[PDB]
Amino acid sequence: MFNNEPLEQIDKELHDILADEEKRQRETINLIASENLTNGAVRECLGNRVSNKYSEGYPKKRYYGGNDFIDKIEELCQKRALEAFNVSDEEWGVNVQPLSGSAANVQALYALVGVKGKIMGMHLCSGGHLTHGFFDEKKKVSITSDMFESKLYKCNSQGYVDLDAVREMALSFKPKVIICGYTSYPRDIDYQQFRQICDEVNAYLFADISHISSFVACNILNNPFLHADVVTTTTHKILRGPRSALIFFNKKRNPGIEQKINSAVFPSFQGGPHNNKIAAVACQLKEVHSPAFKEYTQQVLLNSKALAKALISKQIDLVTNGTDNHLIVVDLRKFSITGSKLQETCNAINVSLNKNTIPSDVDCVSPSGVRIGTPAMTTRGAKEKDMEFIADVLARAIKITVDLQEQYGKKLVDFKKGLPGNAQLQQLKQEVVTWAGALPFP
Amino acid sequence: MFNNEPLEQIDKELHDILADEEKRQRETINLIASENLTNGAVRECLGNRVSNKYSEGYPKKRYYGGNDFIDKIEELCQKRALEAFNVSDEEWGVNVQPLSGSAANVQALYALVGVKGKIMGMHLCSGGHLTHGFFDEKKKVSITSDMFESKLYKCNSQGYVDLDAVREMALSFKPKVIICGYTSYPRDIDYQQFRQICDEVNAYLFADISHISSFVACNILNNPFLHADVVTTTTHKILRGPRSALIFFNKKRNPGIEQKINSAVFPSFQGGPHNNKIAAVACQLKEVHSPAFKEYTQQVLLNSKALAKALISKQIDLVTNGTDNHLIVVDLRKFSITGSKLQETCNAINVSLNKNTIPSDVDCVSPSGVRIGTPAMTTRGAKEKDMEFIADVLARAIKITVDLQEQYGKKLVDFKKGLPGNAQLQQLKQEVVTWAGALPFP
Ligand SMILES: Cc1[nH]nc2c1[C@](c1cc(F)cc(-c3cccc(CCC(=O)O)c3)c1)(C(C)C)C(C#N)=C(N)O2
Ligand SMILES: Cc1[nH]nc2c1[C@](c1cc(F)cc(-c3cccc(CCC(=O)O)c3)c1)(C(C)C)C(C#N)=C(N)O2
Ligand SMILES: Cc1ncc(COP(=O)(O)O)c(CNCC(=O)O)c1O
Ligand SMILES: Cc1ncc(COP(=O)(O)O)c(CNCC(=O)O)c1O
Ligand SMILES: [Cl-]
Repeated sequence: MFNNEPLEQIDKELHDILADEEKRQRETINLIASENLTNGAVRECLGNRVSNKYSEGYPKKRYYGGNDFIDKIEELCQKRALEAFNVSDEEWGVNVQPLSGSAANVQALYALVGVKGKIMGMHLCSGGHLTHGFFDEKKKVSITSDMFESKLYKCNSQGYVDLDAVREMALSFKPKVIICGYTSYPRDIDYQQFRQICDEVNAYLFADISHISSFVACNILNNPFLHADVVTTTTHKILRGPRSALIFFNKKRNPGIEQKINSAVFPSFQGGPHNNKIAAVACQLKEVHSPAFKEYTQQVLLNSKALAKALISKQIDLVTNGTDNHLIVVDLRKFSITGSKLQETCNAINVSLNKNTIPSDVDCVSPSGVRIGTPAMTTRGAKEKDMEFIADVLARAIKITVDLQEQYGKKLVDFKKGLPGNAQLQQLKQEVVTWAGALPFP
Repeated sequence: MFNNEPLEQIDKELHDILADEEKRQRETINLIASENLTNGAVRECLGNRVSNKYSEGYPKKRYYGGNDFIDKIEELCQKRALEAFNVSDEEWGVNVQPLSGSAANVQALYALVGVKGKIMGMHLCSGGHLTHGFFDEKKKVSITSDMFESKLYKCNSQGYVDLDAVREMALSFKPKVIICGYTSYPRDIDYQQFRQICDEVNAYLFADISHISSFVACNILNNPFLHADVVTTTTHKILRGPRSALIFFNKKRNPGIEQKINSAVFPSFQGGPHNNKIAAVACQLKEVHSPAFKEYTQQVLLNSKALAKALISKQIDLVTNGTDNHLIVVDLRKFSITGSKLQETCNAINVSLNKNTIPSDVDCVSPSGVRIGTPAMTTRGAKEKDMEFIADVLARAIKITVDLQEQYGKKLVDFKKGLPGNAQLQQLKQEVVTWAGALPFP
């Protein structure tokens, strides 16, 4: 007693928007630093009937039965995770149930410190995440500033983590956790000096590596597993998995952390796991290990360096004047345009990027930069030589944005009136569409 | 720069476990009251490239551009949800972003009462959910007993909600929220008398309808939307959608509830929405509104009554001596077997059901019942006449469980040594596999 007609027949309305979404993805220069494109195999997992199964609890300790095959999938995913991130199943554990990155962070944080717990993380404006304790004078914007007592450290005027300030703050505040690992941070992290500061005040070291996961796994960047008590990561950004998260915990340094973290995920926060996610994650974690994927990850970095260099060659300023990873933040102050204006201009030419604060911004109200990254376009087959074109297109967008602001004014509502029908944008869009449309697409 | 080999080629190890899982689902009498089988259209959505898109925020107030198509899908989902549950978009709003039922409840609760907030819900042992404030002497098991202050009300000795005790507790405790709607409650709910008690103490009325959503939608059971401030529901149980949740809020009764609920979901708790889920939810909500799906839902209740009646005809006791909905709780005390023992016996014959507390159970440690329900089997085409066979199989399983317990003892470790190789269980398993394997399977 069910309708088994395919999606096109059963729901034509939805199926056209979805076909449109796909065409837009295929015809866009996607520079969102947090985005990627999943292969067909990962997407076969996500639509697999294994999502029909309720399996509350952990493998070999389920509430229900009929979880024999589900248990093999969850155990295969955990094994593959610890293998991908070069850790021994004796010293490190992993939970594979968190539904997304923000959930994983709130759960892991709760496990370590509990309600009223004291935490330290990077401010949102300086490249921190929302789940690192973000609040505002007006509101406790994240639950992590409300269910916990959070304090927020900043980057210096040049965009680097200011470790002297982390330490001065830690010694007066005395937190149980210090969060490092970030959302829009263009450089590698000194986990060792974080591990030193945490020892000095007796705090846990929490590394959110969601944006740089692949670099950590492939030994291209610093390894927080040498120093961290907890490592969290999403599986959907540079790692190229589905939308999910992973919480790692150091058993050796903290006996009794395994149960704390596991019980935080369930039953403290979640109910039934989504087994299609876990399947999809298992599938991707196999790829992550392969030497082919290390090639991909290296290519992401090569592309990012080349893109930084090309933008500098066109007299565009970058926060920290470069990058150690997949991401760049462009400082837009010398052109007198906001990030939101350039995001609008770039949307009109099928260039996906986001507005992003820079060190000089006191507030998140008017961000004076944009963030770009190479993982999506590296996935689609772009090499170092193609980064000049991307740098060319972004430079042209900045100029057009300056022209449009000149003609229609600095108010955003007034600015956007210039965008529709602009001859140069239609021209620039067409150049983007022709180049992006052709590229390999999973 | 990606591998596009199909799942079987790229990952043969995983594809075997998955095909095995599928075979077990196909060959099983699934009586888990919270499970169902999604159609092909819903699974096409879950595996759609729309999950590639980062779209933090809400439609027309996104952080990023490139979200024109995502905004249509999210707007279509909300529209179809208000329509499906017969509510006016003028009077009622809906958030479609929560990743799952437990998340939806923690988020909606936070929105209403904040940290340290006072909440009342049904005890887990009486049929409440974990996210309704469940704690123990030993631990605050759910976050909803820790980030909130919770008190728990019980059902009476006959298994019904005891309203006199709910008022008794509410007047002295004075919570800001009272939760009703349950995980293993076999009867309809008197939302009107909940509304009357909430008004008396100035508390919000929270209705979690995840198990009975379809009945509410199709006007077969009482309508909590006439009385409640907030209604939450999962989309994966009787509703037959993907794994996701919906939070409904009553604007008319509570102006400014829209923002608190929306801000609670993002950015307080979650980050990026899972657009594949939202697509999948849209797809199912269209089916939910059809007359064909009301026919399905009616069939679920017919099957449940017929199953209750056949179990009573075989001298098996049911909590409340019947059901108004899709679910039955069997009281096993007269056979002197635990729920876990019959759960094990039923797994051995490919019968999926769960152990479940009954009113006489003081603890959740040794539950004296099992819970069954008809949605899954009703989806697979089973009619009223087929319920006699299911009651026949369960009666035989109870007898074998009594036999095995006699032979091997009442310790669970000992009992299970009896299960493998049992001639009657192999015989009963084979009968289950022959009938279940034949039934329609989406
Ligand atoms: C959308 C989002 N999620 N997590 C982020 C962001 C970023 C962001 C950028 C931005 F311009 C604004 C925000 C933001 C998101 C939610 C709430 C707020 C508070 C400010 C307000 O309510 O106006 C700001 C957040 C970007 C990656 C998009 C961000 C920055 N800069 C950082 N560090 O992390
Ligand atoms: C697994 C689960 N999730 N939500 C539920 C359950 C149910 C359940 C049954 C059961 F036998 C035990 C539990 C349970 C789950 C988590 C923690 C606890 C505390 C007991 C302990 O730590 O041993 C009990 C929960 C069942 C629907 C499966 C339940 C009951 N009875 C109720 N009311 O709701
Ligand atoms: C450090 C960090 N942690 C967690 C998350 C996100 O978890 P969700 O799966 O809940 O979105 C992000 C992505 N932040 C958005 C971006 O970089 O574009 C992140 O940058
Ligand atoms: C009232 C209620 N609320 C929420 C949930 C579940 O939300 P998740 O999507 O987080 O599992 C359940 C399912 N409880 C398990 C069962 O009935 O089998 C439930 O019964
Ligand atoms: Cl999913």
